[PDB]
Amino acid sequence: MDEVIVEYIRRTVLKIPRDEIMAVLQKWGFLSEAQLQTINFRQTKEGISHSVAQLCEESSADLKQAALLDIIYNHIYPNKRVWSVYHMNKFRDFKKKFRRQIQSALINVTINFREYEDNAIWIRIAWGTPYTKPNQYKTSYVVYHSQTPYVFISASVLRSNLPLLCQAMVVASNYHDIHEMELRSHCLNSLKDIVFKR
Amino acid sequence: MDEVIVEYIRRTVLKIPRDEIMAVLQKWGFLSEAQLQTINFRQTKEGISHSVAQLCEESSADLKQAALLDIIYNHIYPNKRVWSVYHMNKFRDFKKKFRRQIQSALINVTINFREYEDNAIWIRIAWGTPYTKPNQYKTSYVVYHSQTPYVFISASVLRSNLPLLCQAMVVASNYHDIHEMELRSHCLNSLKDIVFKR
Amino acid sequence: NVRRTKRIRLKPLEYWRGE
Amino acid sequence: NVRRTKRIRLKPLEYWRGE
Amino acid sequence: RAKAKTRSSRAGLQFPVGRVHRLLRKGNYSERVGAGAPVYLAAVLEYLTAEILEAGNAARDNKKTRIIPRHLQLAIRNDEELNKLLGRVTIAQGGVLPNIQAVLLPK
Amino acid sequence: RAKAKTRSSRAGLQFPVGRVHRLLRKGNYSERVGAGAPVYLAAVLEYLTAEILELAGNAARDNKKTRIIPRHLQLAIRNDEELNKLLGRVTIAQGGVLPNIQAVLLPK
Amino acid sequence: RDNIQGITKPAIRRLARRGGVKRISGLIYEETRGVLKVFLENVIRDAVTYTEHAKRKTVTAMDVVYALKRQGRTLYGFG
Amino acid sequence: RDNIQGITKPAIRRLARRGGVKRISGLIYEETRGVLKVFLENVIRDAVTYTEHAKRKTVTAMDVVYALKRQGRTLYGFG
Amino acid sequence: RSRKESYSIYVYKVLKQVHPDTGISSKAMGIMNSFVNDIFERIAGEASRLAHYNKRSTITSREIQTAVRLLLPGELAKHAVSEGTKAVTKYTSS
Amino acid sequence: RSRKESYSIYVYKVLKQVHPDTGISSKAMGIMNSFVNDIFERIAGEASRLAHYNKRSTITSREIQTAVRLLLPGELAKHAVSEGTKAVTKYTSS
Amino acid sequence: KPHRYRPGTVALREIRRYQKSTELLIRRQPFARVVREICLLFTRGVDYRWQAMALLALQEAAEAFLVHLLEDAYLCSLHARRVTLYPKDLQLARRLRGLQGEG
Amino acid sequence: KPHRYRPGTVALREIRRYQKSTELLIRRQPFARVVREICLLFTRGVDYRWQAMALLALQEAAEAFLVHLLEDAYLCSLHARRVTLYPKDLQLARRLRGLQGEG
DNA sequence: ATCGATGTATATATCTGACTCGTGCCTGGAGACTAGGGAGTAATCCCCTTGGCGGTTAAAACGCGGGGGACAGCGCGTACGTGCGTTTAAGCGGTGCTAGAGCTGTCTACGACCAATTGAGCGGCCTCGGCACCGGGATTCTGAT
DNA sequence: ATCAGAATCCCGGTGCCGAGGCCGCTCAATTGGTCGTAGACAGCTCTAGCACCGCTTAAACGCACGTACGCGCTGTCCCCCGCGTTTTAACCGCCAAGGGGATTACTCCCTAGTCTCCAGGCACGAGTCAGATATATACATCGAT
Repeated sequence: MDEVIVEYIRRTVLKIPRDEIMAVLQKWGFLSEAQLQTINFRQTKEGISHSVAQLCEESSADLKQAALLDIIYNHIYPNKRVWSVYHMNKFRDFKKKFRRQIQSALINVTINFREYEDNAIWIRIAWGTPYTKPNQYKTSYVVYHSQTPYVFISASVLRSNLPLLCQAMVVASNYHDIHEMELRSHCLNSLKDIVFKR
Repeated sequence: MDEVIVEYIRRTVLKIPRDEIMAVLQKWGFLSEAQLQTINFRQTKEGISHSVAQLCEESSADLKQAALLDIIYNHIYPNKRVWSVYHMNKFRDFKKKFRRQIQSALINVTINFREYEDNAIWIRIAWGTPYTKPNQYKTSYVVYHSQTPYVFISASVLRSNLPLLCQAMVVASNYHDIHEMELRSHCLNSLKDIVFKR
Repeated sequence: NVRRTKRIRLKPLEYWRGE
Repeated sequence: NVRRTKRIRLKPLEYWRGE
Repeated sequence: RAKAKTRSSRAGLQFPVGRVHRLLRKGNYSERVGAGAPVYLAAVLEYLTAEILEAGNAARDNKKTRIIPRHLQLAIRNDEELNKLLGRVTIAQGGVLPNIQAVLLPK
Repeated sequence: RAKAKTRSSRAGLQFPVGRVHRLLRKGNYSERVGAGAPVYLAAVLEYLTAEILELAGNAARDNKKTRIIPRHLQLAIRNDEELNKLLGRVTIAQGGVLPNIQAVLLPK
Repeated sequence: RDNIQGITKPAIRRLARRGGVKRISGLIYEETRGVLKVFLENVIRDAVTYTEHAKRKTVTAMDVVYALKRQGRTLYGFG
Repeated sequence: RDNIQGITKPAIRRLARRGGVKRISGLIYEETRGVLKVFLENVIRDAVTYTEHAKRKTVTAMDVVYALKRQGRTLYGFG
Repeated sequence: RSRKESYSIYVYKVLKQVHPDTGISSKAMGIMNSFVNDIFERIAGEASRLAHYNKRSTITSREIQTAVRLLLPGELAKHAVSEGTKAVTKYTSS
Repeated sequence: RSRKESYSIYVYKVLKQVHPDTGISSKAMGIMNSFVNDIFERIAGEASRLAHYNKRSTITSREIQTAVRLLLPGELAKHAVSEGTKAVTKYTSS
Repeated sequence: KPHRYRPGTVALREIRRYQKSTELLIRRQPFARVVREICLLFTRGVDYRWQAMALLALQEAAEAFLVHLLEDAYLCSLHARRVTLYPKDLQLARRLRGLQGEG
Repeated sequence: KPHRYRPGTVALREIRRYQKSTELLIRRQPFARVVREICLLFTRGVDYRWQAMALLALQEAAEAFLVHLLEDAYLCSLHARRVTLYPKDLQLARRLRGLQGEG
């Protein structure tokens, strides 16, 4: 609740190369540049981790900024996880309507969104049973251009949630059916427009 | 009286220069020289002592030759003591009456004798109580010549036996009066020649 | 008086039944 | 075959009372 | 030539740093000691010794300005997170805690 | 050049000596490790390993098998005071306990 | 569904039976769970301290044998 | 004559009356001398080994702490 | 005419920072000397086998940090590591 | 994968010395692989402590002898001396 | 009529069946769950994986601690001349170990 | 008509008098004789000098161990619903320490 | 002491699957030869340990009396054991699959190391006052009123 | 409950030795710079750990029966505690003396160190027979009778 969120921030910033951290915090912007002025970059990365950990502990961080850090880490490093594309079959309240069918039977789950301007929603979803807290390390993601009838999904190792997530995307969108395309890879930007431009 | 003996031989051989070892051993003459021919002397003095200790163990000396090692080590090195001289006034029977008259108040006492041609007898006395076993490291020595009223005494740290020692020395001899001269020195032969001359 | 550490100098705090 | 080293293979030899 | 100063006062600690840096390699604990581990180790010893001496709470009850090892034993046996560190280590001229059971005392 | 004679065969020792000498240099137990110490230490480990395995075999034949499982090692370490006192602070992986019923649990 | 009561009652029964216990009381089924819990809290802290030092993210069998050896019981037979 | 009965019949009573003991049997005065002598054997058997190792003939107070550490009980105040 | 060094002066200096009006005898100096040359030995003899496990040939500050988080029991460690870290940051000022 | 040296062959050779007709399981090889490193680490730790008391900067074959008579309880340890002596002379005569 | 033994006379065959057995006596799934529960407490939320031989290691050490605890407490209960075990007996054998169980 | 106390109530004054003080309870002479005896039992006859501080060290650690033994055995005997002590209870408190008392 | 009911050690198949022995191959032993340097070994020296001795005296020895706890026997009631019918999840194989352990390169800060200060810490030294003993009254428990 | 009767303590007092400085002093930190190099960081791979998925069955859960052990109650009796006295070695000075740590100089052996090999130990692979079931039973054991 309190050590866990700074812990998640620390783990996620820990997997970032050393010369880009002041980049992504500049995209994060939770702590100001005045707090950022104590980062002793010329030591090893775990010292950077502890320094930004005590910094975000000072300003009383919470899960919204941590998940924002995660999704900017996806926005700048999408080539880590494996992406599979689904296809549907026949927007301002899409944000509010997608967080309805998720908490239908899987109650204690956290969801977040961020918006790209090409109607591409980046969706963060960290799965969890209604018995315990959801685990922020097994986090799955869905990017979706609302103009196209195609969607890219990196679902994590928590299986038996891909059908619930795709059916929630079906019922939340104005479509009727979904299909798992047989192609998938972990290099997203190459397959980003591979469904188009044929 | 079982393995204290070999340890006594070891700790007394240990108090010798490393270079005079073959000399004192060939003067000793308990072990055969063929048994001496298998001992390295480039070892530590501990190791030389330990090897000749096992040699003495396998040849099974009980008590006599160890006391010979004691009195011979003093016969080469008498200036490792402090020697007093007692002036007195009015050898087989001598040592016999001495053994019978030193077992008077103290019983379990070890006595040994070394006769020389200059009337000199060296008596080694390993002291002890009627309760305690006779100790081999609190020894006393008597150097006596049967033509002088002077006797030499290694005054041990087992004092209050030297009155009994000098009384049984006088009564064991053909004399009546005992007296201590005031001079003592840690060089035996100095007092020896200044009392043989004067 | 420069140190005065922040702790709880409490008890032997027995184990073997609880706490 | 030269093993079975020369020791005294003995009892439990319980402590706590002497022995 | 410059105006020298110790490592300890440059680190603001009372326990020496040259001494621990001499012991930490010439006691054969590694063939290499970093430049920071002696500073840290002096800090840990400083905190532990202050944690013991803050003893002085026990010395108020005895009204003695010296500290004698009875006070030290009544501190260390009666403070848990320093008891367990020194749980199987005793102290010369020690004495025990004043300790009677419950069944022993009469009505 | 010279003969390829191992340092173990200059003692008749079934444990290596160069391994022990490398472990005593590199493991940082001193600055210098003298040449007699690995010669001594390989013999001590040879003696201890034989002392375990002999009683292990005596436990093995008394259950009519041939391969020694850890149960014989537990039943042959904790059955002699000259070794049980050495290994009082060691548990054995899947060792079991000695056949141990107390005094007055039995009927009558 | 309580995740500490996995060490169930006949398991503790047979575990006393291995030690040579004839009859066990009805309240041992809490106290032995308590001491099992405090033993694991005194071991796994050291094991994850070993691995968290080594910047690893799983705990090897070496990194719990080392925690046991420092704790006061070596365990042979794990490399 | 006898050397073990120096630990006398009220001295063991003095030790028990230090350790919170209200009443002692009449057999402890003989039985605890066994434990005291076993402990003294297991300390001096290392103390003389240490001071025999350094080729000395005294038993320095460092080589009693350095044996009591090998037993399992370090004794402070004799560095 | 040969010197056997001590920690008596440092114990006496750190006594001023906790109790400015108190004294310590010679035997209390013995306790608080043998305590330090036990606990420093215990921490270093832990950190040595700890850095020998991971094949690193050094002992950095980090291995002492793992040694004090492992060795000291409980919440006391939770402050001591803090008392290390602030200390070593003072060694990166000057 | 690269190189993880062990004591697997040597215990096999000493078993075939002692017993012609006893096999030995892999778990037993694990037990006799941890036992050898444990005993060797204890004896060498005592050797280092004895080096550090008497101020000498080495571990000679004399300093192992005090550790081996120290650790092993009584009637066992003496035999180890009459192994190692019977070992070391056979080195130095050759 | 059915046949029942005297009580206790099952338990002795249980002992002589169990001291010969070198199996594990705690089942793998519940012990794996209870050892994964504590890593959430001790590592500030983030879970750590377990190399499945180290589960066998803790599954061994829990027995190596607990069967000696229970055997010694039963011995101390036998000192009180009563045939069954009690929490007082476990507390007493939990007590007379100094700090060596926790240090 | 003299004054005789209750039997037992001298012990409480003795306990509260002895738990305060830091004196030793074994005189230096008989303990010195019983410790100089053992060197003739271990060193093959040769006497070793005892430096006169190390005698105080054995004199300290022997009491600091033996009073732990006696106190823990009294705790065991108090557990047995009897207020006195016995050789069975010193036996029990010696046994439930494993090899930690012996190394 | 039976005999009925019940585990079980014994024993012939069988079907493994962990040995174990084969096999190149290297990377760690091993000769060969310095060198410097640490330890052996005489050699002296002062310190402190043992040895007595006298003489106090405060503990030991013993004893003796009486009483308060240990033990023994006995009721009684329950909380245990024990099977039994159930039911549930542990463990069985099997499939992904993937996070993440390991393994190479390759730097680059950084710690070993060598020298010159040079003062911080150490061995005597010496006051002095905090504390080790009386002591006398002034209290707190306590055993039988 | 009270009241003498003991322990104790505490306010005051005196003597003394061990702390707290003090002071010379010297050897070990420290500055300053050089240089290999240990490991930090980045990148790649493959492998074992996790999440399911079904299944199937052996153990876990509850329950009814019932008994025997733990506990309370006498009781009794005898072993140990508490003085009283009376012996006796522990202790405190005190002398001494010499054995032996503890230092110092000097001098070899010997072990770290660097090549130069080069082959014992090791990581893969195949053929296993030593166990692991599995009937079954022949025989031991429990317990009524």
